[PDB]
Amino acid sequence: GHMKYPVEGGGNQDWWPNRLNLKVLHQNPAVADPMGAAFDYAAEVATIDVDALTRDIEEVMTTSQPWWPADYGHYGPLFIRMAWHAAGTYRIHDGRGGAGGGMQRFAPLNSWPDNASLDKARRLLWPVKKKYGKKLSWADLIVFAGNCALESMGFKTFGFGFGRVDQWEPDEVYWGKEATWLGDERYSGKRDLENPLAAVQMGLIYVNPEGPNGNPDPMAAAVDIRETFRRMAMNDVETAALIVGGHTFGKTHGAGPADLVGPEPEAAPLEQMGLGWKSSYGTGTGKDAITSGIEVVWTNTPTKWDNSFLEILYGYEWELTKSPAGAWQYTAKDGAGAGTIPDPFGGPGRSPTMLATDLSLRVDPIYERITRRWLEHPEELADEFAKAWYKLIHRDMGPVARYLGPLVPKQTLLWQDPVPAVSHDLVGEAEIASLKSQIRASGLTVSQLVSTAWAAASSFRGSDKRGGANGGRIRLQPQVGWEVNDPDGDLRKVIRTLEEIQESFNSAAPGNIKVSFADLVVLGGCAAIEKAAKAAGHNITVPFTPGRTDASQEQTDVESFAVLEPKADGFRNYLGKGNPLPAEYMLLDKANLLTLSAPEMTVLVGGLRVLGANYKRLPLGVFTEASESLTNDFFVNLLDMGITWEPSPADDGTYQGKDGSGKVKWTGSRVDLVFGSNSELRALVEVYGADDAQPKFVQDFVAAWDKVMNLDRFDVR
Amino acid sequence: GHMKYPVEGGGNQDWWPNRLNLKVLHQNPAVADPMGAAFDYAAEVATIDVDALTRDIEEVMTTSQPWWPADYGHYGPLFIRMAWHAAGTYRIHDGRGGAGGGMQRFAPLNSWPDNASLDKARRLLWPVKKKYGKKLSWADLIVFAGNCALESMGFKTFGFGFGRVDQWEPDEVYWGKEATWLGDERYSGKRDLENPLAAVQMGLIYVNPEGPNGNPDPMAAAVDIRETFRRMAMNDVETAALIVGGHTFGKTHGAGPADLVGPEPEAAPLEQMGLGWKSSYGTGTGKDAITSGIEVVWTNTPTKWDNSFLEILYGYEWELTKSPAGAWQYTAKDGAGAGTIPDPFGGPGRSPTMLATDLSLRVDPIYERITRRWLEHPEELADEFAKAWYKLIHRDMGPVARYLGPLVPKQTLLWQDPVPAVSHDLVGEAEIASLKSQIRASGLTVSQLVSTAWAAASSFRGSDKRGGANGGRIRLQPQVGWEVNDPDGDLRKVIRTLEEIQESFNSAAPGNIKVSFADLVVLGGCAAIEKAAKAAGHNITVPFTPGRTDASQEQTDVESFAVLEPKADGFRNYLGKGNPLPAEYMLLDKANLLTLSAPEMTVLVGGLRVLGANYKRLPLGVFTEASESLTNDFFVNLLDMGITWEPSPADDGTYQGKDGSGKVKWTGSRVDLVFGSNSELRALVEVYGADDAQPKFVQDFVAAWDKVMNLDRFDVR
Ligand code: HEM
Ligand code: HEM
Ligand code: NA
Ligand code: NA
Repeated sequence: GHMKYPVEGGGNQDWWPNRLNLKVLHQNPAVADPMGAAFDYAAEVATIDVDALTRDIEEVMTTSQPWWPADYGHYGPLFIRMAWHAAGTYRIHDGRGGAGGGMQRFAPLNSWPDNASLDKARRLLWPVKKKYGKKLSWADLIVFAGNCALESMGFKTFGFGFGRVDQWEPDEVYWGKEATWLGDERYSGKRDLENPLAAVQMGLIYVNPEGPNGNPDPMAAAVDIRETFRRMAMNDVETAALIVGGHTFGKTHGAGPADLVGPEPEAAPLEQMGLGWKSSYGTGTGKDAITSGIEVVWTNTPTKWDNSFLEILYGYEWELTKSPAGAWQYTAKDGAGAGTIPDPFGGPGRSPTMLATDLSLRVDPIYERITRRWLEHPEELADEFAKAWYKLIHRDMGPVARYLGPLVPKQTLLWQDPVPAVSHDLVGEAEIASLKSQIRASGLTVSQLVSTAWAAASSFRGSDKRGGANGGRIRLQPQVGWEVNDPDGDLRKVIRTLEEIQESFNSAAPGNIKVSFADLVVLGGCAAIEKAAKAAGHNITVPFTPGRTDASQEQTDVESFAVLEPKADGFRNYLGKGNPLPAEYMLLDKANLLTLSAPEMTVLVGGLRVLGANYKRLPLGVFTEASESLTNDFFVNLLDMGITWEPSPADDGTYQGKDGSGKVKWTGSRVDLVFGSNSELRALVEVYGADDAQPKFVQDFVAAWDKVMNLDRFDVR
Repeated sequence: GHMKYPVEGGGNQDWWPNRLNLKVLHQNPAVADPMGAAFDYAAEVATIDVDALTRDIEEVMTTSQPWWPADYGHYGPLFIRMAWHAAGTYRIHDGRGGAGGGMQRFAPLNSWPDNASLDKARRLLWPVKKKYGKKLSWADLIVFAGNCALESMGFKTFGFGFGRVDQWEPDEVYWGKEATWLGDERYSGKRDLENPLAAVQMGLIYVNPEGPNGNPDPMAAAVDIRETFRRMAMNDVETAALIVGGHTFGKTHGAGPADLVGPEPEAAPLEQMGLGWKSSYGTGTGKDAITSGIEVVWTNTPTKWDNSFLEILYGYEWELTKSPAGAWQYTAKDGAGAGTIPDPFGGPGRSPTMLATDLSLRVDPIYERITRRWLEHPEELADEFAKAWYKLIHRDMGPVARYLGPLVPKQTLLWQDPVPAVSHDLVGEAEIASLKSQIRASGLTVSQLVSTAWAAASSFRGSDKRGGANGGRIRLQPQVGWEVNDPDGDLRKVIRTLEEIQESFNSAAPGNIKVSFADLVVLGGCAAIEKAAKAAGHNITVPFTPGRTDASQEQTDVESFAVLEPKADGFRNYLGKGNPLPAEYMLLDKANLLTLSAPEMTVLVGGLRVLGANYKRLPLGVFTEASESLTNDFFVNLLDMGITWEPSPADDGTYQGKDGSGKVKWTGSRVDLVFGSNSELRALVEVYGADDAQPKFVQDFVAAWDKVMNLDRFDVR
């Protein structure tokens, strides 16, 4: 190899290829954002005329452009696919992907083989973006264009929430390790898909439309469809509803040989102005378009909602055939239905066709029972598709407080992890001071109160904005039993004690003030930090914002919450089994999901160690002589050249720190020592370990702690 | 190949290896910075107690630590090498490197082979960092410890300025293409060293101490010494003084086989706490130390300043021998001077020894005249070494306003590109208004005024902070003759007219107010921009900070300024010959040197195009019908899918943009079209090209313009 200039991507990872990349903690830096620090998308979206916007998108949909002529004179179905692909990268394992950042317009997603032609689709929406400007994000517009397409073609949707803020550089996400587009190095066993991945090959949305590994066996395709859609949060009813709903519209494109299609947009020359897949087959567009290489028109009304998809699926028998580009697809046997399927540019009629993955809906016995019913009950298909589409387009939006504008329906939905509305007045200063005292007199320790509040709050992830302390779900399944949370039972003592305090305060309170369990979990941590800070010679106040409410078990989907269980949390020195990478990488990944900067991660780790937040109160990294005192001791001792560190002879992922006596003075994990070893982290440690640093550390610690407590608090911002 | 998690370095660069890397415009992002937003290092260090600092460094220097015992009981010489290496990465071609940012403490420099053992040196200084905290940067401390070491051992320095601001992530710099440490792929012709490099091998500071590619020929080593030092701004006298003054102290380290030395710091395990090169030879340290693998002690007084180096160099005859580790060095012939050189830990005395590169100073005939003169007149050496050492450790400091504290000498130095002190009252609001009017009435066009101001101001580079509009050098050599500034002599007309306005203003002025030519150059741009924005319907005031002064030609080192000449300036659509990369890369590189973000670079390109700032007023990228009007037409037209772009038939770096008829409506360069093609830049173009975006564009353009006009204005910060 050769090293490149930095402007062509050269840097330190070339010389140390497996090095920790702290850039995941400064994604989307403010200086790359053109809008400026006062920009307030919620205030701008509030201003939009949604009816006019809807009419502007209908005009785009029926006005054919000569650089990509509209099949059947309507871009609606292309826009449904656009919207479906935008939301269709979502994965449950880490909550990454999905439409909430408009990441389809950036690398790598803008150039995935499965997003071929979406470069033209998005481009078609520039006239609408141009007219609304800062009032409308690309993120909102891409999925709103699909929703408007559904409605303009006869399908009434359940609603729509605006509010996705545009970003200015791509979210960098692990999409798999294959270095060849459409490569597959992600299966083992009989058919176990590598976590956290939710598609079958690199650069596909879910499955291969010619069947697993290009082999068109619809039964085997079904296995893939069911698993990838599960990992995108869809069950069997949702998955069938979505496939039938989508393929009610439009057509594939495979008019000619794919080797006449040129490079994807990130690799295409400048004069293409950000478009890719430039084709030399015929005109390269429209009648001659090549996108997937399959050539299927599913229904006899590609620009109308009706039940034709299932009528065709079940009204014909099917046989394998090949598309003009050499892909497997299915056609009706016996020459049936000849001429019945309309051409997108006024050519002659054609025969019924289907994808291998569409036959899956008839071959797989579970999907077969679901879709056979819809054959006779289209009203149920319509109901299921409206619910699954809404979920699809909003799955990564987070708490319903964030959904903006006039089309949000009011019905609660279990998948939104709903919390109750506030029903009483909220605690004010006096009531908060009082409850801080009760908590401090309750016999719960600093370590118990801080660990419990951290376990509640740090369950949030900023990818899909699920989790956090609102809801009080630490006392419900499954969080109440997660290993990191409740190692040996002590969690239930804390829960019971805080419940006793809620009960007494609520029995006696001023008027109509009541406090939730969820709020006391957080308030106990804050009170404990005030106590630890005193212990250390600081009179401080830890901010606290009331307003959390208490969800019930029935409002808490246990299976859905399973993906939020930490398998690693370096903030508590917890490392479970099954992580993809060593502990220091998992720490940064955890810090990234909590939206923490590197300074924020650093102070939190140092403060939580000395407060006793560790899992099972282990002494790893607890570099202090003081009990329950909030000092910068972690930083000071980490930097002390008087300590000689070595891996423990147990080979148990721990290290021993010996003083000059040769006595083991401290012990630590990889997560602990990385702050002393990594040159950029150790630079931060040196800020907090200096002699003048103690007030700064407390201030920064409290701010970072307050951030984590408020992560899910979109109800009050 | 395999794709990696982002936390392990994975990203879009893996799929498109040569993609333009926009991360070079958001380096050292605020979110990675642990210090306050209000944090002002200059304010902090300005209050430091320098005498106390000096005493504390002196105590570190004479207190041996067990994990790296001090040679001769004094770490001074090690610290001198440390400071010399911190400053010694500097290079004139781009101004990158040098000690100004404390980059030695981060990758890759902390792990360069030439920087072996300075991991320990920097670690020795943590007690001082700890004590002074935010009042003392690592960047200042590393070079200040070298300066104190010199004074501690009897050499009076010229002075010292504090104020180097710590950074939190490494500067990412092109250090060469070699992908092996000590690799050499950087020579062509007879011995032409690749620009912008200033070292003979990857990971060396300047030259190979065993001679060119390890051949210990002193005469040929002298060719490399002279050229690498020249590329670090040092002539023959300065180079000889630096080498002699440096090797007056301390010793090399090569006690044992180098294959017993473990991985460099960035590759070492966690338990070494950021140290590297752990050695299993004997104790690994002190008397068994292994750093370069050479074992040379130059003088009989390694912890004292005197004329021993040159007395030894000239008082013996030398013959080639091998160190314990097998490296080439020189030792006195015929057993002369046996036992005269003291051991670092009290062992037996040893014989005189020199590096091949030290013999260069005696064998090369230029150096021999210089150094024989110093053998005979040693007080001349002390004066040249003071001057040269001061220059070395301050070369990248920028304007002398940045130098802070009580050690800063008063004397003016040519290499500081000095400007006169302000000597009259400055123009205030009324005078600034009146001059704007007189400039707009002078007959000079908007294009001429914007071009001239841009030329003067955009010569600043934020690497070594040289250049900028202060000094009025646009009218002196060499700036007045640079091809990009003055293609066909139109600059001189502007200059004459602005001098006429200066002289008539000053001879009429109220009171003691006078204005400089340098201010009028910038003020003229500002007035042209107000005029152009009014033509487009905006009434805006362009900010303007007076106080630049006018240097004379005698105060302007013509050769030193040669390196500031642009060979590319995309903001003017100028591409000279000889650039290392295609024009869009050179554009972002110029933006990085201007300290611009991606939004700022974007608005400036689009504004400058329509203002007529292009070199030779070519129409490339001038996507407007209006003359001299500050509109957002660049962005609107770039996004016009009614234009079809193709490389021009002449293979000449340009494109033709044809409209519906097939007539050529626009032409543009690679720099113009990258904004339409690159997915991240096109996002920004889409902000500024929306129907609502004209006011925001004018405002952001004006703020970006102001930024560039004030780049070198450290006198008001
Ligand atoms: C097992 C899951 C799925 C598979 C294998 C699949 C496969 C495909 C393929 C290969 C294409 C053709 C692309 C081209 O050549 O132009 C296509 C188009 C389309 N997909 Fe699906 N799809 C799936 C699910 C969905 C879902 C869930 C939706 C929406 C809810 C959807 C909506 C569409 C639409 C409307 C089109 C037509 C696009 C146009 O008319 O230009 N698909 N799909
Ligand atoms: C042609 C240029 C130079 C070459 C090839 C060179 C080479 C070397 C080498 C190989 C070492 C041994 C490192 C080790 O094994 O510990 C060394 C040490 C040293 N260098 Fe030079 N050097 C050069 C210029 C300079 C300059 C300009 C200075 C300061 C102004 C300097 C100051 C020192 C000092 C003080 C030491 C001794 C460090 C100690 O005692 O630990 N050198 N140099
Ligand atoms: Na239909
Ligand atoms: Na000496």
